[PDB]
Parts: sequence; C-alpha cells; structure tokens
Amino acid sequence: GSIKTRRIKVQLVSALKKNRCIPQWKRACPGFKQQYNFTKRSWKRKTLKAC
Amino acid sequence: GKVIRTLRLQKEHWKRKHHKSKGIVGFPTLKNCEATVEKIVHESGRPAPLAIINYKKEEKNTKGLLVAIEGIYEGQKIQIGENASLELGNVCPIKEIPEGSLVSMVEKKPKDGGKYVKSPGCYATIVYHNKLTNQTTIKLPSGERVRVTGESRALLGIIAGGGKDDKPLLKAVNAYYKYKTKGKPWPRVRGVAMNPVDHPHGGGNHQHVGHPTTVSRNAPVNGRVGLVAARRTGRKKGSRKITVN
Amino acid sequence: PKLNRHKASRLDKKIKQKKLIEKPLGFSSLDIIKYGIGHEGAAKLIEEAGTLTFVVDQRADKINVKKAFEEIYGEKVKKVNINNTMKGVKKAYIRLVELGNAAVVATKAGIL
Amino acid sequence: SRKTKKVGITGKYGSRYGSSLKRRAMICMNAQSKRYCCSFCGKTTVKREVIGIWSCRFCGKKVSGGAYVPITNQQVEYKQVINRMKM
Amino acid sequence: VERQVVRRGSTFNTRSNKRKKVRTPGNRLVFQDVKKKGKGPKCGQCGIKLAGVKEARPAAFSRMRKSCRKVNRILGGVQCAKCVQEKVLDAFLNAEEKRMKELE
RNA sequence: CCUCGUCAUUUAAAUGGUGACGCGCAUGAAUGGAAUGACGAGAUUCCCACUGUCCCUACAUGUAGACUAGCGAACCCAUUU
RNA sequence: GAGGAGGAGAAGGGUUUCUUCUCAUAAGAAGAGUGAGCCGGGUCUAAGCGAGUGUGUAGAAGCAUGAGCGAAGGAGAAACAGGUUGAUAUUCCUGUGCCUGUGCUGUCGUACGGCAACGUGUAUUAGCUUGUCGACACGAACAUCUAGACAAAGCAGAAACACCUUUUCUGUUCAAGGGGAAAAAGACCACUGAGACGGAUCAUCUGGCGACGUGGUUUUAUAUCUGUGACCAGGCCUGAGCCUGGUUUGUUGAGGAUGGUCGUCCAUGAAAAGACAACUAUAUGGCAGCACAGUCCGUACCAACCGUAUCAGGACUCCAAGGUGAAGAGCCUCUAGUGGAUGUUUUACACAUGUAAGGGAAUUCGGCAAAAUGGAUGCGUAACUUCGGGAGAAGUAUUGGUUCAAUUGUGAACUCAUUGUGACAAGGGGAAUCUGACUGUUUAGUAAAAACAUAGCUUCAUGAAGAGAGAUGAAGUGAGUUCUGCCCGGU
RNA sequence: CCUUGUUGCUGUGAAGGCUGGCGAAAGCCAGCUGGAGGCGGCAAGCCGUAUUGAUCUGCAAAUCAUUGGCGUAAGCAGGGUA
Ligand SMILES: [Zn+2]
Ligand SMILES: [Zn+2]
Repeated sequence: GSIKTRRIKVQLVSALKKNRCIPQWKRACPGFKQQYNFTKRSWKRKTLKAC
Repeated sequence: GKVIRTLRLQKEHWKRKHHKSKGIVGFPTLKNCEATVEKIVHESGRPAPLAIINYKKEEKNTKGLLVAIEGIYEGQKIQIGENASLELGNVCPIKEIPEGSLVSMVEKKPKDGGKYVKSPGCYATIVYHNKLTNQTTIKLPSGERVRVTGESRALLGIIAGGGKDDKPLLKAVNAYYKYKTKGKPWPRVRGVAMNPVDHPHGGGNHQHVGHPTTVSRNAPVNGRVGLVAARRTGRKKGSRKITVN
Repeated sequence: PKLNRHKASRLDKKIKQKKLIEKPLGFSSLDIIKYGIGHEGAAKLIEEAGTLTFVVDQRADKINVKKAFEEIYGEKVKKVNINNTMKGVKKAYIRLVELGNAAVVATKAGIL
Repeated sequence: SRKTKKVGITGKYGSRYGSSLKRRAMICMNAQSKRYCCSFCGKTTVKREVIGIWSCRFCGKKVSGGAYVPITNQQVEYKQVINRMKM
Repeated sequence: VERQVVRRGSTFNTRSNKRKKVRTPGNRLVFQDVKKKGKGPKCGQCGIKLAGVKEARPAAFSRMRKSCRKVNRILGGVQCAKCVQEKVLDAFLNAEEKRMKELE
C-alpha cells in the first residue's frame, strides 16, 4: 500500500532494477555462452518477501 | 496425566492486577495528627468504600487511605493518635476504649497500619483489659479470641456497605460481574464430568467419585482435591466451644 | 540500547570519530549537484513556472542544495522541493526569486 | 402505580426465576430506589451513587452508608452507645 | 444526490474523526473536518462552571486574551462568588474567637 | 429376565399409546426422591384442517443431455474374452 | 437498483499505472511517471517487555531493582477554495490565510468603572503552593441546528404531438479566515416577602438554606454580511472572442451535530506529555508595517489480496435518490457502472419448477417432501399456574374503486363477469405422556442432545496477606414448592 | 488484560405519577401518563436443524439451494499484550 517504511522502499527499488533480460549486444561476443537470464521474475508467479 | 486446574491458576500470570488501585491502605505513622477527609471513593475490586485523608508531615501536605466506617462525610476533621477523643471515626490507642465497645481496622502490633476487621458490615468486640500485662482481648468476627498489646491503634465504628448479601443474584450475568475480578474459576466445571487425565474424579460409565473425598493434609499437591483434612462431615450438630480471654 | 530499528527513517546510526588526516574539501558544492534535466517534461516548467529540475547526491538536503546552486550558477533561490523516485534517484526542483532568469541560466549551462 | 397484587417491582422478570427468591430481592430493590432525608439541609433529596456511598442532590454532601439503605440497624443502635460515652 | 469520499486520514469513526458536509463555490458537496468541543473551568469547591470565562480546547484557549480566562476578584477563575464570600467570612470569624480566647 | 405380564379405554382389527395393579431378575431419597407452571430445530401417541405420499399415473415449461464447429483430459490395463 | 455488479481508504501485493511498437498476447520490449512548516511517521504514556547492576548457576534458567522501549484507528501548534498533466496534487500554479520563532522602523503604556452579578483594557520573565483543562459506561425520551427531499411562481434550454396537454425533464452556486444577531436552554445578582398553598415538565418535580413578580449579569449554536470574483447554463460567431441570466415563497426533515433532564449496576466506566488561573517578587512591554526561517522519511496503481490459478470460498471500515409498505425487507425506476465454447426445435433417463377427475395417509420405520394458515381492524377467549403468565389461546367477521359527510372516532351511498393484505411480502391449530427449570455452550470436516454451564442449597480448611472471615481457596448437588428415614461393621 | 468500532422498524406494557368514583377507616375500582425486561415478530448480521436435496474426475482437500435457530445482548469484531 501507500504507507511504506524506508527499509521496505529500498528493497522494492533494488528488486525492480535487477529484473531485466540480457542486453542484445552481449549475444554477439565471442566468449559468451548464456541463453536467457534465469534470475528474471514475474509478480504473478513469485513473492519478494519484502512484507 | 496432566496438571490440574487448581495448580495452573496459582502461577504468576494469573495473580490479580493492581493497575486500577488507589494506593496501599493503612494508618499514618506519626504520634499525633489532625486530618481532613478529602474524598470518599469506590475502588474497582473492593465492595467497602475508601476515604482519602490529608495531613501535614513537616510543612508538607501528605495523603493516605483508610477503609470508610459508616457515618463519615466529605469535609470532616478527624483526630489520630494519642489524646484523640472518643468520637465516631477517630483513631485511638486500644487501652483508652471502654469494654463492650465495637472497633475496626485493629493493629496486631504497633505501627503495622491496621489489619483484622476490614470487610463490609464487620466489627470486633473489646472483651477484657489486663492492667498487669498491658494486654487486651478482642473477639474477631470468626469467633476467635486474640490478645493484643495496649499500644496498638484502632478505628471507632463499623465498616460501611453492610447488608450486601441479602439480595440474591438471580441470573448468570450477575454472577459474572461479581467474580470477574476474583481468582476463583467461574464458570466452575465439576471434576466428575472430566476425563481421568484431567482430574482425580474423572472417568467411568456413570458419574461418580469412586473413592472417598476426604484427603490427608500431607497428600501430594496435584491430587489434593476434595475435603482436605476434615475432622467430620455431614449436616449434623457439633459440640461446645472452649473459651478463655 | 540495542533494537532492530525497522521503523526508522535514517539508516545511519553511529557517531563518527575524528581522523589524523581529513579529506580535502569535504561534502561540498561540486559533490552535491550531478546534472540538470532537459526534456519535454522539464521544458514546460522553465517556460511556465520559473523552475529548474536537477539530480542530486543521496546525502544531500534542502539547505545544502540551496547553497550549492547559488555557488555554481549564481541566481537567488525562493524554494526547493525534493522527491525520491522509484529508479533510485533523488530529484530537486528549484524556483528562482525572479522568473525569466530560468531561461538564461538553463541556456548558459546547456541544459535546454 | 401499584397495578399488581403481589409481584411489585419484580414484575420486570416475567415468569423466570423462583417465586421465593423474587420476594427476597423485592425488599432490597424497593429500598434502593427511594429518596431519603438529608441530615444537613432537611430536604428529601438523598440517593445512592454506588454501594456504600449516598449523596444529596441539593447541597452535594456525600456520606458513608449501607448497601441498600443509608443507615443500617447496627448503626442506629451503636450511634446511641457513643452518645452515652460522651456523658 | 452526490456522495462523498474521505479526503485524508482514516475512515474509522473515532472521536478525533468528526466530519460535516459543505457546499463549495464550484457546486460540489464535500466532507470537511471538525475540531472537538471544549469544556471550561469548574469551581474547586462546588462543581459549578465558572461565570465570565470562555470554553475552548487548551491550545486555542492559550491564544485568546487574558480577559477570557479570568474575572477580576480575589480568586480569578478558580472559585465562584459564593465560595469566596464564605471563605472571607470564615477567616474573619475564626480570628475573632482566637482574639477572645487570648483576651479572656 | 420371564414378557407380546393381567384388567380397562383408544381401532373393523393394537408386539403401539394412555389409565389402573405390584414380593420390584436388578425402584428409592443432595450417589438426591416426588407432584406442577413458563420455555425447547429434544423423544413419543391421537384428533381436526390439508394435500400426486398413495390408488395410478398423465400433460406442459427452463437447463443439461443426443447430432454439429473450435478446444481437449484421467482412472484403469498378464490379456487371446 | 444507494446494506450496488457505484465511488473511496486500511492490511496484503509491488510497477501490475501512462505512451509507443510487436504478437509472443492475463506475452513481451523500450522509454516516462510519485514535489508538503499546516496530511501521516519521527513525541506521550496503556496493558506489558527489558540492557546493566545484585543474588544464583559448571555454564544457563529463575528471582529483586531498573536506563531504554511500547498505539500510521487512544492524547497530540497551525489551510482552504478555483485552476493545470498522458500519468501527481488539500504537496505544483493563482488568490486569500494561519502557527512557532528571529530582526528592523515607527507608534503608544506604567490604570480605572459597577450596590452587585461582573465589565474596560491584545501585556514581562521567574518561583513556591492550591485548584482546573487534557480526561472518558451503557440505555430512553424531549428540544434546537445542518445535509437531504418535496410543492408552488419567474426565466433559459431540452423531450413528446395520427389525436390531447401552460403535460413532462434539467438548472437556479458561495470554502477556510474575518465580523456577527434575535432565539432556546441553564447558572447567578439587586429589590420584594409567599402556604393545609402557589409554580412548573412529554415524564420526574420545586420554594423561608427565599416562591411568583419587576430590572439586570454571564455561558453555549446558527442565520446574515465580507471573502476584492471564481464557477455553471444558454445564444452569436469561430481554426477568437463577445453577449445574457444565475430570481421569490412555502412544507418536511438525518442513518450527522449539540443541549439540559431521567433510568440501571454486590459492574461506577485509562494514564502521561503538554497547558492555564490565583498568590509572591520583578519590569523598556503591547500594536502596526516590512523582512527572514521551518531539516529527515512516506505520497503511482488495485476488480492485481489468501487459498498450487483468470478459483461461486474467506477478508477491517466510510458516503448514500424517488414510488409502494410500519420498515437502508421484497418488487419497479433516476445518477454511476456492466456481459460471450457455434449452430441445431432438439428421443429416452435426469435436475430445477407448474397443474390435475373421484377418493383423502389406504403410502412409509415414521405425514419425509409438499399443500393448507398468513397483514391490519373488531367481536370473543379454557384447564392449570410460582398470580407475573397461559394468550396472537381456541373460535368468528370485515378489507377494491368512486362521490360525499365528519375531523381522528370514523360513518353513509353509488359501482364491477369469477372479487379486493388481488403481484411482492406474509403463524397451521388443538388434546396428552417421558425428559431437562429458563436465555446461554459444545465434538472447525458424520452426534446440538436428555450432555456442559447457570441461579439456589450443603459440606470442608484457615487469623496467613499488596487480600483480612458479608474474606480467601477446595469439593458435591442443580431455579422455585414439598420432603430428605436407618447403618461407623470394612475402607 | 489494554485501546477501539458496531442497535434500524414494530408488539406487549412492570416501578413511579395525575384525575374521577366507593368507603367510618384501612385501602378497593375505572380512564389516562410513564417506558422496565440475558421478554415476543422481523431487518443488517452471526450461526448450522431438515431435505439423509444438488455436487462427489467438484466452483470448493467442507462449497451451493430452499428450509430453519438467535438477533436492546453470560451478542459479534480489528489492532496491541500475556
Ligand atoms: Zn442536603
Ligand atoms: Zn463554588
């Protein structure tokens, strides 16, 4: 909801910046072997436990 | 089995709370005082009313609590200690009060603040003064006779609020309000209606105790239920009391 | 006294010691300001309300921002409002004592 | 007033609780609700605030008393004994 | 008929949350807040409310003029005219008995 | 227990109900005994009203079901029946 | 269908919100978006928790005292209208304000009046002490105010017209701050001097401790005015600006606010921070202008929450129109909001429902299920009973529309093709027996009961208390009425 | 245990009060006023008697329909604490 503590807000801000795919240029690099970022999440499928 | 109801209710988190209390009840310590009665008040757990008193100790005003005797009023001046007059509601040394008189809030030893008679409607009777030993015999409301030294103080009158037990509580809710502040279990479920894990009277295909209900004084605590160390039982007449002053 | 401090608004706690050598200039005007923001959202504010918008260091407060602007850019300030955004950036909005000067300072500084 | 032959103030309870118990309660219930005479001002304006405390609606004096009546039987007698001690 | 929302705070209808309905120049019906009522001084002897003094809440009372908070007599607010008449007489009459008991 | 005890009343007809009787396998007095009022989604018998419960079944309505487009599983299984 | 499938907050979720593009779609990718001295947190204290210290333990636990902590719905200085974005707004912009402090310049101050009830005067710090405010249960009736809703007249625009109609619909606005009545309800002051008697309430009641009367003093709302104009409706033109209105009266009325009364209780219904008055000393203090200051954290959105989900379940609160009727009941409408596995007339057996000749429980363990009765007004009401009840006992009759009398009691006439609480809503009743006195409670998920509880009755132990025999604990029986015989051999 | 929220419409008509009549008294009989109660019929709600109804590869690891019980109170509920 609208009321939040400072500690809860920083957790949300960090959880929101980490939630991104692999940038499209990295895929062209000779040494790079990852397909998809397995740390990506959806609000419909997991809980953060920020509480 | 498990621990019985009687033990659980004696643990510390079940003791009566004091948050609504007015203060500790008892006489001032000084040899002589003149006091004024400031207010007469009800205290949440107690049926007898309390009186707030005001008296000087050095230059400063100080406050105390007495149990109210019947017939005081707000604004009355009262006299405490040696050289007080025999007037209703004064406090005096016991040796000054004549035989056959009725007293309340009696000290068992000097400067204890007053114990003995403190419940609504009660009083004690002065039955004898011994001029050699300086003892006095008082008859307590249980019928017991006890000896106290002449230097102890006492309040002249009967405790306010008498007659309260005349009116029956006809309903369950009326009993609820009376026991809400006491330590006894209400409502009280009978032991014969429990299972044998919960109470020594539990179990069986008919509701019965099955063993005698009179138990020893030295029996172990988690089974000491029923009539503890009874001398006799039943509705028959007893015997003559033996009496000395 | 030790407590978990979960309801607190300031995340720092400890009082700070002296040191044998101290850092040259300290928390100072050129650490406080990061950049002015110039886009279609900001442009309206310069044109209508005489206010600039800036990104500022997390450690900064209203009094410090007021001083730093008057030191770097030179116009006098009426008000400062502050906003912690969902992207982890502290924004400051500064209104100038005379309007019109907002378009002068913005253009000199290359914000606009 | 007095529209009932026997039941008096206890008519509020209908047919519930026993007959014998109601006629004990009745004595106390009639006594509680009355106004009584003030010792200080003579008027009939004294009523009960709470058990043991009685109060005058004109002059404001408060006095200790019984649970259902201002002066109890033991008090009416004992008050006299004290007056004799003063002689 | 237009219906309202709570603009600020909580919906939970406690003593600190009284509201009234008001019509604005723009022809809207809106809720607006209400401050609690104040009780003024009662006499220290008898419980009667003192004449000549205003009733307000502690913060608002302190911002009024001193004349709103007293009467010009021996006890300002504090006590009523009858109780001071009694006090003045009592102190006089007691001193006269002491005078007599000293002279006799 | 014997037992569907005997006598009366209720029905055309009563292993039922109510009233009587009592050597009661093995009733009974705060392990509480006995007679009523008001109040039970408590257990039991009868009468009046009422009816597809029944004699004895018939017709009609909505929604599923049969057939059709799109989508699309599971229990179970030595199997030749 | 206003106890909404409407509009908003809390707990919980965390970008789900806005724009663009692509299908990959309850799918992705890239950007953008939350602004405060006056709203809430950071303060105070409840029940309570506790570092350290003392005592104890192999170390612990525990016990005594006690810094600090403990409520986003208890106490708690000061703000409101109207505008603006794709997305924020009592936070931004315009206007008018307020609280707490700081500094400059002017301008005044060092006291009086009334028999009194008390008034005039915007007034400094500091301290004892005494008191007040903060600061408080439930229930009932009666006043007064404000939202709201009606009805007439005026104007502006709409709807409807084969016929009829001045028929019908929508509008007619005024914030915080400043100034301010009459009224009603209570206190009190001066004169006066009252009864087998006057005054007064819906109801209690009230007076020589001073009635009625005649003149005053004070406490508590609201209407009205200002708030410098905003905002709305309509017309003319238009890639813009002008012009015209926003006027009067009556009835009712809270599910909000306030006031003084009355009732109930073996139940009498928080603290503290922070304030104020009197008394005593001490005095360069009041007001007007102008200027300066007020840090830190939260602020988007939810039909998106918990149940493995896009789940008929669960989940704390606020606002609330017209008719019918006793009634935020059911039924019907205005404001605001809403919807998809496709076609086919589709047997039998189902699941939700209707109706039935003659008979009327013959059915079945058993009237299980269904039918019948139903609101208001009147007449008339038994055994038994703790005299309160039983009791709506039972049993019977009336009820629509129209046009009149009469004024709360109701009467009378005329009229209709099955009759009238016409739909919706809405008791079946009596005679007996067993059992528990009554309202209440229980096996969340096969048992709601005769079981548990309960008021009352009886027994037992104690003079120890932060409690003191009308007390504090332990057992048994189960309201009331009427009784409660005999046995101490065994344990 | 501490701090809070939540009662709308109706029936019956106790205590107390005022008039009129009857009586030598004591105190009896009418009509009106007043509004008590773990008191009656209902609403919002809280619950769980029957159909041994529907469902039993469920909408659901306890739900749905009609029918029922209480509803001015030993009633229901949020947060803090034990
Ligand atoms: Zn008096
Ligand atoms: Zn006074």
